[PDB]
Amino acid sequence: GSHSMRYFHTSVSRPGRGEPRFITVGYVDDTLFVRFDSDAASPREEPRAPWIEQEGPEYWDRETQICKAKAQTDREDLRTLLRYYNQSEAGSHTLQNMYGCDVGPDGRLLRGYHQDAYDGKDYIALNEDLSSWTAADTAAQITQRKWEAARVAEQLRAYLEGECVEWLRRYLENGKETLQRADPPKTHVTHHPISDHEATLRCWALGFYPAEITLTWQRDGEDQTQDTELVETRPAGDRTFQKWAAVVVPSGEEQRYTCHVQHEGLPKPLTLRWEP
Amino acid sequence: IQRTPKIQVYSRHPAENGKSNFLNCYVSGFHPSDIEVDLLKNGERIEKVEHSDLSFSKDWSFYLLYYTEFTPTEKDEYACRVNHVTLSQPKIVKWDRDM
Amino acid sequence: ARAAAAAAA
Repeated sequence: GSHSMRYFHTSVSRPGRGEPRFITVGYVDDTLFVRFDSDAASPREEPRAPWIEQEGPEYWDRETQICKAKAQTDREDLRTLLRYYNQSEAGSHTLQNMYGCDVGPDGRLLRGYHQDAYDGKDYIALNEDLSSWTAADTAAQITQRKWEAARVAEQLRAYLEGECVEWLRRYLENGKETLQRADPPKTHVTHHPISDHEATLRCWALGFYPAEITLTWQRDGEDQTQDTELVETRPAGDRTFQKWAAVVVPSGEEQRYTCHVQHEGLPKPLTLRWEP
Repeated sequence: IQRTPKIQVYSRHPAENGKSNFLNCYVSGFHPSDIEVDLLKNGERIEKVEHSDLSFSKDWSFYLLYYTEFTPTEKDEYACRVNHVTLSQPKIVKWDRDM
Repeated sequence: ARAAAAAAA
């Protein structure tokens, strides 16, 4: 909504090679701030953003205990699911979980999430009401009944309405100067001749934060929808993102084309042209 | 389900021959997570390469950034090589400074 | 800060 916090988790069984590998990372908006990898020497949750490092030793200890506890629960859950789906112990399997909260500018919960997937397909998810479940097949329906009986939705709901939101606002204030500042895209158009008769115009949006952005190409003000090649937004590797859009045009027609950029870091949507 | 990786090879800053920069290989949309990625210079595997920790998108497919510091020249050829269960042979995507 | 709840499938 206005801001968000998310935790991602992946356990992968490794039959004939070792205990399942467990990896989890947390984000506030599009900023990574913590990671835990069970394959790390003496595994501990570690800081990955500047503003979280001020948390004290009890924070790092409790977060590490939660991670090792989730790594164990997933191992058991991997065993359970082999039974629910009647699979062999010799095959590798993946369990994924994402939960977190979005808050509005009031700083209250807008939406909470808690969902899981087995082997890359939906398994069971907490609905928006933070009260009922959507199970994706009959094995997940076993889980659903057990989780209804054990009143699990209620515990997650208390967390997502409380602790989730409270520490997000904490992270937002402590990391205010980076997380509450939108970095607008640096834009420009390049021109790449294909032959003597045609060329590609590529509209670049670089160094921006957050990741969300709209890039479009228009010819004499009309949208070149089915003709633009639009790559997926990608990390520059310095916590900002990059994106480009391209269109191939007839030589001599270049100046009829316009690139239009929307990003919340921009006061108004940009229009740019190749300035030869 | 299994999904083949999308791959983008690109630098942190606009390439300027002689100027230090970072070579990035971003792999996304894949499943399972097990993947092998190398950054190649003139066909040879660059040895000290870093990567983010495994994360995934709303549709559960994985993404990973791999990167290394480099100084582009006119001559040196750079590429990213990806191996994954969906690929019968490794995919080599060449770095184009225009992309 | 992570949820401490440990639930099992």
